[PDB]
Amino acid sequence: KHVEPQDAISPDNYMDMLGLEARDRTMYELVIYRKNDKDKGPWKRYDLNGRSCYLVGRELGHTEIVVADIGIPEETSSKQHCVIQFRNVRGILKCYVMDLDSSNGTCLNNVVIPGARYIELRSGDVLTLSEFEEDNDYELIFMNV
Ligand SMILES: [Cl-]
Ligand SMILES: [Mg+2]
Repeated sequence: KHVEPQDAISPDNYMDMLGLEARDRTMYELVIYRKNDKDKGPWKRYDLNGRSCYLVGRELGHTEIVVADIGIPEETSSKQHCVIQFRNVRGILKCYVMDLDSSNGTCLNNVVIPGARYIELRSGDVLTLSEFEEDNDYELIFMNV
């Protein structure tokens, strides 16, 4: 199971220490598009401000055991697929993705990332939960706002 770094911090706690009103702080979201009807707009938005880490993985609703905090209906995604991890990096809040040695891989902006390695996320970045785009019905967009 995933063990958080010593400098893990939630965006809420970080931004609160800095004494920031809504308009003066950065907030974080995972925007989920269901590809087949993305013209209708985002299917869901997951708030990423309250925890220092979020486990992404399979949750179909098709009995199913769910471990992930962010459950995506991807048939070929793993139950524990990847983690979104916030870190207070020498005083600067940064966010990383790490693939948890998933079966099919995690793609960041169409690049399969190396397994078990934090890779920095930037606003607008697109995650998909397989190295095979053909198999992905969803795309997950990391947003800073
Ligand atoms: Cl590599
Ligand atoms: Mg959930």
